[PDB]
Amino acid sequence: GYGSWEIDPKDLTFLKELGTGVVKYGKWRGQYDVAIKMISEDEFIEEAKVMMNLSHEKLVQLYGVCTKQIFIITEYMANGCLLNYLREMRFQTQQLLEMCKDVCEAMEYLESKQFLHRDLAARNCLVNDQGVVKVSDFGLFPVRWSPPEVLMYSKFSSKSDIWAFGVLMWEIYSLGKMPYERFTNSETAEHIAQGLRLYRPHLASEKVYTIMYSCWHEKADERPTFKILLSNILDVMDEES
Ligand SMILES: CCN(CC)CCOc1ccc(Nc2ncc3c(n2)N(C)C(=O)N(c2c(Cl)cccc2Cl)C3)cc1
Repeated sequence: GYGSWEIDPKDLTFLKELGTGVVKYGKWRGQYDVAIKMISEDEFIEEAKVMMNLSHEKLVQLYGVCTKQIFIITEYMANGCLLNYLREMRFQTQQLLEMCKDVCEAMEYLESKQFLHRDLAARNCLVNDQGVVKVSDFGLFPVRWSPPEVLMYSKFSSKSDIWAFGVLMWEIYSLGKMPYERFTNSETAEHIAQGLRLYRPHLASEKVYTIMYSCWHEKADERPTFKILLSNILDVMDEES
């Protein structure tokens, strides 16, 4: 059994579909808003197993599982996917830096647990009713979010998550543009190897750009940690607001 994590499926209500395994918005005993994912069987629940051990205010929180019946239940993020939010909802630049901080806090927590996300991007973040951004899909090819050492020989590390985070900052400040918008994946990989980097979005100040750009150092060892990035973001937040 999963102890405290076991949820009686009969306490759930189903209110609307969020996506299609299949994900629905609902309630638990009419008390909590929840998101409910429905479904191989064994690898489906591995997501929840990962989430049982990770808990943070800026990380999508597991609420429980239904395995005797198969459901995964989490907190509900009313404003949906961050990528859609950036393209569809409406920002002053200080709200954008806040979104970056939200994600940075989640990633600093993951870093402190020596856990690698491997697919950090705006598509894999969610937004709650208050506009708080949380990292999602962490319990589960993203060429445009990958450093040269990943593209060339699958060298995954804390520093490949750092690279992806810089690209996510770029997504936020560009209001959800696809990175390297005029290139294919193949061309992007080629250009990354040649030292090409994403341009500074108009909404990003030079200080903000320095932060995202620091994530893209050719040498992995020369990229900052999430702890350093968090300190940089806070400093800029204090200086610009
Ligand atoms: C075009 C889309 N359209 C819908 C008609 C607009 C609205 O779309 C929305 C609206 C609200 C949400 N909110 C939302 N909250 C929590 C989770 C979640 N979505 N998804 C998709 C999961 O897989 N979760 C999750 C995870 Cl990450 C792991 C394990 C279990 C779950 Cl439920 C948790 C997401 C999308």
